[PDB]
Amino acid sequence: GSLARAGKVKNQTPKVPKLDKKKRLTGRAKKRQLYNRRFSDNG
Amino acid sequence: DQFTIRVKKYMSNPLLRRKQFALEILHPNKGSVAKKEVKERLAKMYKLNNVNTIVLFGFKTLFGGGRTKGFGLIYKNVDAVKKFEKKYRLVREGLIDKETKAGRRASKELKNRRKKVRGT
Amino acid sequence: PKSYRNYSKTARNPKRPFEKERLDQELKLIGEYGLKNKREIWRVQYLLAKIRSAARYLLTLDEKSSKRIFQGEALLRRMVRQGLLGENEEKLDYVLGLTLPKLLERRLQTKVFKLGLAKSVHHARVLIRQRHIRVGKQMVDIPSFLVRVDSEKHIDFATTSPFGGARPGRVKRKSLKKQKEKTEA
Amino acid sequence: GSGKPSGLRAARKLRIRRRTQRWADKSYKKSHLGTRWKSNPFRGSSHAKGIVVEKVAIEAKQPNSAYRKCVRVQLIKNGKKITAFVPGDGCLNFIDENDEVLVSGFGRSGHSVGDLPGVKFKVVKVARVSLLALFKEKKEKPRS
RNA sequence: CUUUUGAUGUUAGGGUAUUGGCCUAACAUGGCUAUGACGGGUAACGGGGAAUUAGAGUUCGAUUCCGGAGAGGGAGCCUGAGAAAUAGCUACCACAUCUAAGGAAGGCAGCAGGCGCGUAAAUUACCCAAUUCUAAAGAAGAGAGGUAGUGACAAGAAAUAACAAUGCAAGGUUUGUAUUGGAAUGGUGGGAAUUUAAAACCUUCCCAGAGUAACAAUUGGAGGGCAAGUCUGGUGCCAGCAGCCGCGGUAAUUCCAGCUCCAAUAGCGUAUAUUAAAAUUGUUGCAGUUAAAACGCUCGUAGUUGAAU
Ligand SMILES: [Mg+2]
Ligand SMILES: [Mg+2]
Ligand SMILES: [Mg+2]
Ligand SMILES: [Mg+2]
Ligand SMILES: [Mg+2]
Ligand SMILES: [Mg+2]
Ligand SMILES: [Mg+2]
Ligand SMILES: [Mg+2]
Ligand SMILES: [Mg+2]
Ligand SMILES: [Mg+2]
Ligand SMILES: [Mg+2]
Ligand SMILES: [Mg+2]
Ligand SMILES: [Mg+2]
Ligand SMILES: [Mg+2]
Ligand SMILES: [Mg+2]
Ligand SMILES: [Mg+2]
Ligand SMILES: [Mg+2]
Ligand SMILES: [Mg+2]
Ligand SMILES: [Mg+2]
Ligand SMILES: [Mg+2]
Ligand SMILES: [Mg+2]
Ligand SMILES: [Mg+2]
Ligand SMILES: [Mg+2]
Ligand SMILES: [Mg+2]
Repeated sequence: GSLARAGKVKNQTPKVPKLDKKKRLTGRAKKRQLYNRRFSDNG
Repeated sequence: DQFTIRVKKYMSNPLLRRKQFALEILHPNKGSVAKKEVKERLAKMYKLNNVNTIVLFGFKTLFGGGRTKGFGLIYKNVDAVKKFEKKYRLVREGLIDKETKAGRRASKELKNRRKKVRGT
Repeated sequence: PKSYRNYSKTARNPKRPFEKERLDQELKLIGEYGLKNKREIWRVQYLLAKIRSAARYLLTLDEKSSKRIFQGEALLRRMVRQGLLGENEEKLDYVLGLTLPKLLERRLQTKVFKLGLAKSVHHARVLIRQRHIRVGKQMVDIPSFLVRVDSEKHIDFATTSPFGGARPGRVKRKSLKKQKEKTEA
Repeated sequence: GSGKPSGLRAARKLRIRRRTQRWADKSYKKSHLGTRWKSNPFRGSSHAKGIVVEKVAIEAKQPNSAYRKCVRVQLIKNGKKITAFVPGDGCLNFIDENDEVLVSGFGRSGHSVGDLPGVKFKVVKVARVSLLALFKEKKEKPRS
């Protein structure tokens, strides 16, 4: 059959590049943020 | 200059000709003191006319500064030091130096001896 | 040969990794006591858990069995030292009743937060890492450090901190001072 | 009665029955028969290196409808021919018709996986570059 | 099964450092075995131990110590207190180096290093300073040993902010979160102090030294199992994913993307094996009318079990 179709869909899809984001928090800070989102003010 | 040396497990030893001790240098705030000053202090403490019967080693400065442990060795006279200190320590002190490049191509040379009536 | 310097795992993983309730609890703990991972929590659990196991074992033996009296007593003493029990609750049935909060309380960062020093838990942690804080003579820059009740009172800003009396001594404050001087001249 | 003997001096019977019966356990048999080393391409190993012999399609199990892209490869170790499914949206063409492929299991010991009929192997490196890396593409490009 | 070829024993010897079929001679006909002899297999060196277990257990143990064995393969010797030695020797076999072709030497399962094999593994480093050994025994040697180098095998600790103002938010005034802005600090760079056999690290101090603190966190997921989207486009039983069930036949919460979220996080995936999960090997602790499973039936040896006193 067809090995011609191998890599169809990916090729078809339009390359939208990532974009700038606010450099994420990491470790402790991130955890703190998560906590805040979940329990503290919303609770 | 604001640094006390407290001298711990001090041990006279007349089998050798030395006093051993552990040696803690309290120097709160102003961190690290060079060996020379310590030696001088030691000399002052123990009358000890000449500075270079003192051998210091193993000065670890401990986490946070402020304190600093070591090992003091103090010999009777320089002759004694010469006799039973290992050469490296002596060299470090500054009593001697042989900068002899024996190497371990010495070993190679040694094994290149097959039949000897050899200067060569 | 190999070295003989033997080493050991301080923390076991969960078992069931996406149980909701447990996860939530862990998160809460993290929030309260300013911890970096679930790993810290796990480590503390392990620490607690060993002790608990020991206690359980001791309880399986009867009183005035030598082992029970000696080892059990030792355990109790250790707990007391750690600041886990104190006066009222020193009977070996009580050392089972320890939970994670009891242990986390005695972390250095938590202690710092309690005893003024910093506005927050997070703040306290950063202070500890940034070479301030001392626990009786010795500086300490690990927030995990389980403070023993013998050395709880002897906690403050270290001798060599900017805010323990030893110059602004920073990249920041010093720089600012320099700038000011330049402006003046 | 229990079925088993529960005598104090019964141990011989108890051991012996267990020893014979263990072999009914499929998993145990798989572990402890010697045919493992004989009748297995990887010959008791995690991965294996095989040069490719044929880029080939394999039609899936009846309910699902796809032609899954496999690679019939020859193990250098063993001289064994095996089909290895290649992952990725378009990762058959990332390999050459003769490339030194490094192929792993599929996840189920020998047993075959998912839609595929009797392909027990997952190519996961070509010319020493990681298939996954190539798929991502931001990481790497196939050297040749 | 073992026994002409010592198998089992007795006698006498020979031999050994000594006991012994260890070997010889002579004489018995023994010895082992269903409590598995004798074979076969082991991807087997043994043990101390390792992993994993509530408790049992199951697997692993080439590998820090002890023991055994071997120095390409067998065999044979010399020396010596001790070797059937291998950086001793003799011989053959199998590899293989130099040679002026006559001969000659050679043995990394020492340390590095190289090729090969491979899924799969580091420097032709520095030193005897420590630990030890050997010696004509401080003073010499030691790839034994140690020190660095490579090292995401594992193991431990731990950054990637914090804080305060207003602005905005919600809650019964406080927490939370967008502007500003002074404090904190490692990292990184350079000096020292020390460290060390000499350096390098560690720690230590002094100069340098963050705001997009570009000093930029990843990995794998978001239908269920299972924490997290019926968010946006692309594809259209194709490509693909999917450990399993399943998703895809133009609304795909499953493909390909982007965004957002979730987990664990300087780690996180995949594979093969293994333990637990497995009371799915069941001694504890399974099941056998119908789910796999009571021998057609009885007798019966070993086996297991055996009234009370
Ligand atoms: Mg400082
Ligand atoms: Mg005879
Ligand atoms: Mg073997
Ligand atoms: Mg072993
Ligand atoms: Mg082997
Ligand atoms: Mg060899
Ligand atoms: Mg030999
Ligand atoms: Mg050799
Ligand atoms: Mg030979
Ligand atoms: Mg080698
Ligand atoms: Mg490796
Ligand atoms: Mg020595
Ligand atoms: Mg070595
Ligand atoms: Mg869910
Ligand atoms: Mg997968
Ligand atoms: Mg869509
Ligand atoms: Mg997606
Ligand atoms: Mg199991
Ligand atoms: Mg169980
Ligand atoms: Mg069953
Ligand atoms: Mg039936
Ligand atoms: Mg019947
Ligand atoms: Mg009977
Ligand atoms: Mg009875």
